[PDB]
Amino acid sequence: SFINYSSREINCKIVYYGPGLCGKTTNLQYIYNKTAAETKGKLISLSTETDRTLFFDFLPLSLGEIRGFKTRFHLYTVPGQVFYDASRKLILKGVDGVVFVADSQIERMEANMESLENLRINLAEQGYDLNKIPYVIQYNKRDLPNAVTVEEMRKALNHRNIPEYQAVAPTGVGVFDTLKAVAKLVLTEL
Ligand SMILES: Nc1nc2c(ncn2[C@@H]2O[C@H](COP(=O)(O)OP(=O)(O)OP(O)(O)=S)[C@@H](O)[C@H]2O)c(=O)[nH]1
Ligand SMILES: [Mg+2]
Repeated sequence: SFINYSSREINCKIVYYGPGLCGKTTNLQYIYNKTAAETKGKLISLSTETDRTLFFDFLPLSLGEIRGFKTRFHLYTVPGQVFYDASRKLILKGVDGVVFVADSQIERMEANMESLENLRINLAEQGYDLNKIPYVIQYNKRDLPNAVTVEEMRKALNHRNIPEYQAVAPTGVGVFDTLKAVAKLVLTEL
């Protein structure tokens, strides 16, 4: 994290982790679209010609005030696709909370597994334990006809019972509720 007693502001880093085309940038775009122009910064998206995230998406939220503190939440999304691992692992610099965006398509349940595993590897290499970090999981793409059932998707991705939220990113369903969950967890009085 980062406290600023003299400035009276709190800064936290949240990272959306997930395989390719699983909806991280979509989460952030929807968030930016429905946030008052007063409490949000510009949405930066280091993307390629194809619209896939090339380094990261970054979105600040000058959100409300804690016990008088300013509170600023820094949303990040990684490149996700496999061959950008080099860059992906960099986004977890001073990560304070994680959101795992799982693609609920059946074809990409394997890639979901691989991406969660890459997540654990990269956090450990960064000096973080996935079970120790505040982290939430999202089951994106709940609008598809053959989207894997929520239960059978938890069995494969959520053995430890961390908060799960079903979402349809483009529409925004589940998006802000996911962000709220991650934020409430990140706010550590411990
Ligand atoms: N069917 C369905 N498609 C979705 C949903 N959310 C996002 N998509 C689509 O999937 C594609 C991937 O979205 P995108 O936002 O680029 O994912 P990403 O995680 O940022 O992809 P990357 O950065 O790892 S490469 C987009 O074309 C988007 O429209 C959803 O909830 N349901
Ligand atoms: Mg993206």
